[PDB]
Amino acid sequence: AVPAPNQQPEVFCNQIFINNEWHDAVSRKTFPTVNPSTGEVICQVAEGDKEDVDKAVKAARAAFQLGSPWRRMDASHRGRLLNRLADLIERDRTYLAALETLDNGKPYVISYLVDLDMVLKCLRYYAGWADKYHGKTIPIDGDFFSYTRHEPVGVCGQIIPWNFPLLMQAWKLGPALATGNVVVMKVAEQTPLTALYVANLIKEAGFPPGVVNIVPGFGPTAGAAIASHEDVDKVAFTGSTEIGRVIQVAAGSSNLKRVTLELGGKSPNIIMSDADMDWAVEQAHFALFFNQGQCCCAGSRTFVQEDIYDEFVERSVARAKSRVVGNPFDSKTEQGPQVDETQFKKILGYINTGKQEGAKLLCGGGIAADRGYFIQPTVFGDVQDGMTIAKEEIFGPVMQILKFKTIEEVVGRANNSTYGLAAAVFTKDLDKANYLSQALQAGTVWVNCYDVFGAQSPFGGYKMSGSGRELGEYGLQAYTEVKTVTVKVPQKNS
Amino acid sequence: AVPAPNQQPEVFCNQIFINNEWHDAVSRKTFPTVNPSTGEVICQVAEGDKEDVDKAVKAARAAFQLGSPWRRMDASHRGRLLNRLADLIERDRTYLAALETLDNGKPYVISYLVDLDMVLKCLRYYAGWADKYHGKTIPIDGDFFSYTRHEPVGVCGQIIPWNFPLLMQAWKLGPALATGNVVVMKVAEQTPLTALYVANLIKEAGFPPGVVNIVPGFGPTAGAAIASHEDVDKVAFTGSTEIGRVIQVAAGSSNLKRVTLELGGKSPNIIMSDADMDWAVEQAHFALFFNQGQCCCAGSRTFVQEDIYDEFVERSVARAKSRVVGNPFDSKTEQGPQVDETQFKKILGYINTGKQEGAKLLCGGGIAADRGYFIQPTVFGDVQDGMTIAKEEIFGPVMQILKFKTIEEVVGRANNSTYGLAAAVFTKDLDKANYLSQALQAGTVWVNCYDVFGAQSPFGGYKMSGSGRELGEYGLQAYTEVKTVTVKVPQKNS
Amino acid sequence: AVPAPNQQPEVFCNQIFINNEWHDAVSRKTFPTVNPSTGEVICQVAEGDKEDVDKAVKAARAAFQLGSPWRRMDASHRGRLLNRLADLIERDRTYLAALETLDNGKPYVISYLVDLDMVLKCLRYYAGWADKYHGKTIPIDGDFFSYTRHEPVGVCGQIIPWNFPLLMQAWKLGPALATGNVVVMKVAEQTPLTALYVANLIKEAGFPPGVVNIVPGFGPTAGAAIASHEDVDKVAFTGSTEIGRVIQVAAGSSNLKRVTLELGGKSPNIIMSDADMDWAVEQAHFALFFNQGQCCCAGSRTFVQEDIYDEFVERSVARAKSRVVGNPFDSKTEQGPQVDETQFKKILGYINTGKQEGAKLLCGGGIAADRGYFIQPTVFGDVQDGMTIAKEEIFGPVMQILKFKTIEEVVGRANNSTYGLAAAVFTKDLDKANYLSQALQAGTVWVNCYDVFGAQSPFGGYKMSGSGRELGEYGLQAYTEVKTVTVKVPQKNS
Amino acid sequence: AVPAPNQQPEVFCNQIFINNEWHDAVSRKTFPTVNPSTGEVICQVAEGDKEDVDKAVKAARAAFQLGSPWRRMDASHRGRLLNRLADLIERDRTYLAALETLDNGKPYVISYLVDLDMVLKCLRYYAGWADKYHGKTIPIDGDFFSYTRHEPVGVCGQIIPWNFPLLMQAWKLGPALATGNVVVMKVAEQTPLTALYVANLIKEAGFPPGVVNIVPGFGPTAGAAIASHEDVDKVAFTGSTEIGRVIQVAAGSSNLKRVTLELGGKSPNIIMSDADMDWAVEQAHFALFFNQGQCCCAGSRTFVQEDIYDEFVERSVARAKSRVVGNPFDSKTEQGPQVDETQFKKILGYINTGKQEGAKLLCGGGIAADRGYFIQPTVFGDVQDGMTIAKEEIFGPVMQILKFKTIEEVVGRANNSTYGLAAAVFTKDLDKANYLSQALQAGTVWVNCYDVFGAQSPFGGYKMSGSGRELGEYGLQAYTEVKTVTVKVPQKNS
Ligand SMILES: NC(=O)C1=CN([C@@H]2O[C@H](COP(=O)(O)OP(=O)(O)OC[C@H]3O[C@@H](n4cnc5c(N)ncnc54)[C@H](O)[C@@H]3O)[C@@H](O)[C@H]2O)C=CC1
Ligand SMILES: [Mg+2]
Ligand SMILES: [Mg+2]
Ligand SMILES: [Mg+2]
Ligand SMILES: [Mg+2]
Ligand code: NA
Ligand code: NA
Ligand code: NA
Ligand code: NA
Repeated sequence: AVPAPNQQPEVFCNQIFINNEWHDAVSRKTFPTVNPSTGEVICQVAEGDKEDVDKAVKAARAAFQLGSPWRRMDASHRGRLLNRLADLIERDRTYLAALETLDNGKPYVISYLVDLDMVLKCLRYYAGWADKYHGKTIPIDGDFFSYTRHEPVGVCGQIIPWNFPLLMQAWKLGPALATGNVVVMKVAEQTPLTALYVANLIKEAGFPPGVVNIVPGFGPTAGAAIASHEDVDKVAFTGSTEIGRVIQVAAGSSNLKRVTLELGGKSPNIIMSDADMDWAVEQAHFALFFNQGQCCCAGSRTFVQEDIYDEFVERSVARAKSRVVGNPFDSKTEQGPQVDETQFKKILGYINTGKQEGAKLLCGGGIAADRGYFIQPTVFGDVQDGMTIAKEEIFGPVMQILKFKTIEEVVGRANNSTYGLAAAVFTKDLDKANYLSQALQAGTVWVNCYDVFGAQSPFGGYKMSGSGRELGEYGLQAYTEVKTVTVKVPQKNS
Repeated sequence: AVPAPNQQPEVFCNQIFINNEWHDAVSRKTFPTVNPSTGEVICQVAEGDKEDVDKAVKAARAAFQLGSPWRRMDASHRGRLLNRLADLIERDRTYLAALETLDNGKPYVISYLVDLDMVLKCLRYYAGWADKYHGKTIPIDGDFFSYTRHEPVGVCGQIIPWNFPLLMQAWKLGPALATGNVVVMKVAEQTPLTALYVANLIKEAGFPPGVVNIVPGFGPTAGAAIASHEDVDKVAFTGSTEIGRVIQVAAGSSNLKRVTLELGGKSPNIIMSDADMDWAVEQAHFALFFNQGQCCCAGSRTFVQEDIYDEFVERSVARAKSRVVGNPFDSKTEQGPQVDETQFKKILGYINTGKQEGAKLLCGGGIAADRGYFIQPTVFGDVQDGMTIAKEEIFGPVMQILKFKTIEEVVGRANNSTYGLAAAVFTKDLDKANYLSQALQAGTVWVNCYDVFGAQSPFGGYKMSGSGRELGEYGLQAYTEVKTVTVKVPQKNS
Repeated sequence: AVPAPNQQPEVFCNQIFINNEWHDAVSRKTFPTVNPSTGEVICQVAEGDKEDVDKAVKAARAAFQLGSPWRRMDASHRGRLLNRLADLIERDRTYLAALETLDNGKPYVISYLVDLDMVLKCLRYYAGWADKYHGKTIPIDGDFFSYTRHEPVGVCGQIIPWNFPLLMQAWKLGPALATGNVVVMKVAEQTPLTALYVANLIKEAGFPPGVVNIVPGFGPTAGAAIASHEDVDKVAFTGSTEIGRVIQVAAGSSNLKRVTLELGGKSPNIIMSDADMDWAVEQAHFALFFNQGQCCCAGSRTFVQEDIYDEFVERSVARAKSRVVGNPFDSKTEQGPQVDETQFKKILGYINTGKQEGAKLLCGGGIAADRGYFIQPTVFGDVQDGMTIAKEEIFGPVMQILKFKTIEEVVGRANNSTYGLAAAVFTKDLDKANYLSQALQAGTVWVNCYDVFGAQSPFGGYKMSGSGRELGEYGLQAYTEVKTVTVKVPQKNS
Repeated sequence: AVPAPNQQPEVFCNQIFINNEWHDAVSRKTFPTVNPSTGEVICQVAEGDKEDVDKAVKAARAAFQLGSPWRRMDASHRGRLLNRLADLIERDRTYLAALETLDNGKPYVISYLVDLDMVLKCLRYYAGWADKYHGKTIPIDGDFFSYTRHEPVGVCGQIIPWNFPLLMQAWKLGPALATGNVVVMKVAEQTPLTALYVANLIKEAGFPPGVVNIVPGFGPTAGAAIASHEDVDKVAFTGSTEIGRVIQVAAGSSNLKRVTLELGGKSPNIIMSDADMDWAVEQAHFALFFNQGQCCCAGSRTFVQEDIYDEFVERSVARAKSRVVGNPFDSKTEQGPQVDETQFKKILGYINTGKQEGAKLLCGGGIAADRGYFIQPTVFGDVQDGMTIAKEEIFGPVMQILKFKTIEEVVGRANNSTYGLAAAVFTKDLDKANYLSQALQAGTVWVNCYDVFGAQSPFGGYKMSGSGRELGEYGLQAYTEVKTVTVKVPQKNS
């Protein structure tokens, strides 16, 4: 029961947000944001650069000064504001979902029912954390009273991707604001619209000036300025593994700012012989094709047991063929276009590489429409570990199906990767599910399900998939600076 | 690697332990402790009563006074002391195990490899908690600094049973001492020897006088004196449901002392049709016959699915018949005698009741030896829920086997009880295990195993099986008195 | 900033609330609720009894059944509902404040600014806890996977007093609902109106029927029925020490339900010679006279160091004489009438007692008005520890000022009591504050302030002032039933 | 009481420790370790390089493989091993202390009473944590069972300094092993002896081969090899800010391994006018001169209020002049030599800079002996914020005394630094203590004391003094990898 969308929502925000005010780039330059479904320019957006980031960092630092409104505000009140923001986002839920679909390309139905719902749930979850992340009173040796204060890390720089514009912003702002930090956010050049509007709601909610500053623009410019800035205390990044390296190096070369990364992946989805066929097939399909295949934890390595391989592949091909591709604003559309031309060509390149390396193309493999960046749901069979499409993150509607024999075998092959963001296991057997979930080297292991996110459960990667965790209580750790206070007392007693 | 047992160890301790000194009862009266395997008197033991308890409490209260050695002692040092106690208990391991078997009746091998090992692991586990149960610093509203202090509850009265003399003593002392409390322990009249010897080790370990006081005696006298004492801050009890009511009533009638109970049970052991036959049989046998069936969490209700009922019963009867009953000091003995004549007659009474109520006697059902309190491994088939032997805790080697058809059926029948201490589920199916583990109303739900205790995991019951939890981190809660300190500050900041 | 009150608010709810519906007592009996300011009957209210309690318990038990809307509901949604209730209460804030003052007698300004504000903050705080009270995954020994489930305790019976009707209801519902429990609340016969209206808001908020049931009536009847009920899993009570004993005894004599108590006190307020005089005097006054002296943690023992005694007393007498007593609906009124005739007589009795035992009457000591139950702000000087007015809780506007010399002395005198709910220390010295905060045996120790309650900070008493803690994270413990699930795994690995 | 030391202890270990075996450098090269008291070479030590590091990493990785003795070992047993290692270090306490003094230069009395005691306390503290760092069971939305596994981060590369050879090793091993990780440690070229002997004790303790690997050698070679290694999962470093940057960049350039740093500092020690003169002076002296001034948290900026400045300086000078310098093995020696020639010259250079920039030399300022690296206790008065000695970490016996007027002023001046390791406040006033401890931007704030370390309390720096925290429960975070397991269930219930 989704409300009828406005297939052409008006844009009210397209500038740089600093101190609750809208500013044009110091250079007065602007960059175009394109609708991936048409290829046409939606509107111009202020191209923030280093000079702009410097204005944002100063605003943030000022808002973080001891004695300031944001610093003196009750922890509970910080929770009140987060809930207020969530309320305002829900009020403009219909509009934001449409604007999200317009700039990202994802189906409006999914934007409304999934993205916006998770955004609301994330902000409201962390709202409750605002006055509960307690410090500790420590029974240290000697005549002393020792305790820890959980203080805000400070000026936090947050660089987010384009796959989940609104959700990524919520995942970042939620924990940062709940812990009393200030933010300088750098949204993706491909999807800056929705984030900018939320900035308007952040002001409306009552958040003090400088607490949240958003600087739209390119990565090598605005993004790098934040990562290398001398007054940024912490940086959180979500994107490619390549840029993650640049971020951590920039942090080490600058002021040694704290860093947390959420990189890509090549998550394995293991389907045992005793799995519920119909369920496993549908979930495997969702596991990879969700959000145009543009998901960090996408099940891009579908391992299927030999005895059920053939039937599984058959059912998967059928499901992939019936997957409706088209205008994201039409309720029947299951898959919209890719985010941009760059990703569009990169995905086609991977498909071409899959053909060249001996992967058996089962369906799709080409452009789905003349206008826009639409790609057909592609499925590759008989994929081998050594193949490129089996190692590199495609980030598109390209499924890889591999065959295995033993449970010991699949573990080693699944773990044979530089990534380790997520993993899945489909089976009815207790011991098998427990053996695999423990053995698999991944941040999140789903059993008989996939892409099950909850603001209560932490999400992060192993190995080169990133470091640190987001969501849940763990999501507060990276946004907290621990201070130990040890006081001399006349005589310590238990 | 079980050392040769001294089949008649020397008794060095048989008096009341107060202020690290041995005292006779104020009345000079004594009571005999009997060897269950022979029925002969081992030795006399001081019969502590109210006046003796009053002395112990005063000693405890004094050792708990602010500024005393026990109160000023560093938390970490409290851990060192618990570790020292452990080492001393291990030094005299062989002796303790033998003395345990002599007074209790349980097999020497079991006392050594099971009971004493667990005792060591319990004290060592809690030793590590001594300086880790932190308080909190709370981000309260307004210009204040609020924090909590986790202080000792105070004088702790601990009344334990006879089924696991040494282990029950450790389960109580470990958390109590780790949190800096003082103890006035009332051991079972049937098995006071081993506990009294440990008191010697406690003194040798370096623990300040008054910190741990042991008063051997009867329940209506010494036990009630503790539960009704006006200066006892908290009381922990383990035994029958009947006395548990008396304890709670006494606490409410006296000074409203904090209370935690670990009562009996009629724990169900559910064997699904897809379970590992051999494993389930051996575990179900162990689940009920362990420690002469004198276990609080004994699986006295063995639910078996109809499709595998016949075979399971057959195998169970065979195992029950092969269970070696005899002298506990003999390496071949698997089942020793019952703790005493009262229990001996009570068990036989239940067996006679099982026969009169229509339960099918498959094997055993009578006295296993002329001398001592030995009973044959009895197994009843086609047991119905309404049967006495299916509702009341027998606490003996009397197995009950019930048949069921559906999973929804077994859950309802398993939960239909005033008890809820523990339960078990044997199956290879993931969903079945998860369904039953969540639906069963019990403190502990074992999956494909039984009687799996770990100092790391909490143990306690639902409904009338008790309140509160022992073992694990949870075991510290009842021994902690929380104090909030809210201080006015010049200006509160995050 | 306080909206003009409706001095004669309309009563819309006066029956028994069960399954989201209003019912008359099965006996059809009703009892009058009196306005303490005029002594006139406000209206009649359904007199609930045992049969009515049975109906409520059955409704709550049904709503708690596995698979019910309340049990299946997402933890996050539980928080959503609590947040909704809070919003509804704030909407009807002006109304509830007036109704609270009408039935209780406390100043309308206080009802609006303090009571209702604290109610909103309590419900909102606990709303955030709904999906954050995590269980644990334990690294148990052997090849096992052990974890704990934090399940609801079940059918919770809550008996609240009359000194803070709305607030006491929130302190009870907040933690109970946040943890998924069901409630059968028995409000005070003197102040049932506000709680009943809130029940209307509970239904409006969307809470499933049976989740919260309110039964207005007397103690020996309705209250006892809850405490003795065989199907009530836990009971929380707040009131007199005498009734607290009856409650714990009833629990032990019935089904061994879990019990937490919040009783009275004789809280000591220590004023050191180096304290801020003007601040200590005003705070010492507030500490005692707040809410007509009807506060559990009222500073009924004001200890003042000799060197500043005379000046402190002189200023305290002046402040007490300037305390405006009168119509609680008038903005100038500081002190309204006592809750009822019974309390009125009880306080007058204590005042006479103080005069008879040698306490020096410095001001007041008699009836403040002809109509209603108004008593003059009374101050006793040169009070000694042995005097009855120094040991027993008066619960009225009667201040006791005692003199002391050293800090070691005052600690001993302040701790020499069967009560230990709260205490305070007024001093500028760091060491003195830490020495006293540690030494005082009280649940809450305020430093340079008093009556500072925060939903984030736990509240409860030591000794006979109660057991267990309310508010903060600790407030969730008593409403949680811990379940351990130990699963056998193929091979356990770190 | 201190046992008579062997001024010339025998060296038993001087090679590379891998797989519990001693290996020579692959290149067969060795480096000399010098006795700072005489300048003479103690012995040659295997100069480990990249090739030796690779051998170590592979050994650790192998020992970390699923199903290995280290991975399958019960968490409780891991604590048993740490406790055992601690018992062995205590047995060889006298020897270790002597060898520590011989290689480092610190007084034997200090090494025995301070360093070794803290080492024993650190390892025993973490020993208790081994089986207590629980994961969580999360009440996520929908029909799912979500929980987190707290697994070991993996192969941990640890690089430690020379100021506290044994203690630094303990601070690293304790948390790493308690959580089940494997270590590749690179000790300081200046102090490799004691660490290597401990490795021998690690083997004797029963630790599996490959669990702990120690590779002695230089920084740019062995240290850089660990930081840039492709198979090292996490790196912990303690040393200069300069190398900290190198380590962070090396980690980002390689496999994006998790990084935590503990760098230098310019810790401010604020003495208010109301402080206890005698105590403040003695503590300020200790704050800076401890361990030859070679302490990361050394109070290198002594802020003293003008009203007491003159008297404070006078007393400090007298104390510095009386500080006995000489043979570290002599019981009367308070200050030994500096670690090496490099530091010796560096400190002498800073002293020269202090004179050049206008700082008032009050005492010392030159070489204290003809043989060895001894420096006279130097004190500079009237130091200004802009002076080099007031900004850069000297790491020697050079004290800086600065004068201030107001508390607001000292807060700003104290926080005006790129460092933020620790700070201290000396005052008798409660408000000032709380105001400053909250305002000071430092990882550890001491009140009326200094250098109070406790294994229970976290230690780490703000800003450029490092990231993350060591000691206490927080010290376990960096050595844990969080995995979320979300299982689909039939029907979720609270
Ligand atoms: N983990 C994830 O969910 C995401 C993964 N990716 C992966 O990365 C591939 C390429 O897509 P991109 O848009 O280029 O991802 P990216 O990691 O390069 O860019 C993402 C964010 O980082 C910013 N950025 C770019 N260069 C930067 C720099 N030098 N310093 C600081 N920030 C910088 C971008 O402007 C955007 O805000 C995708 O095909 C997919 O494989 C992309 C987005 C998200
Ligand atoms: Mg890029
Ligand atoms: Mg009995
Ligand atoms: Mg009454
Ligand atoms: Mg260097
Ligand atoms: Na776009
Ligand atoms: Na006996
Ligand atoms: Na009334
Ligand atoms: Na050296």
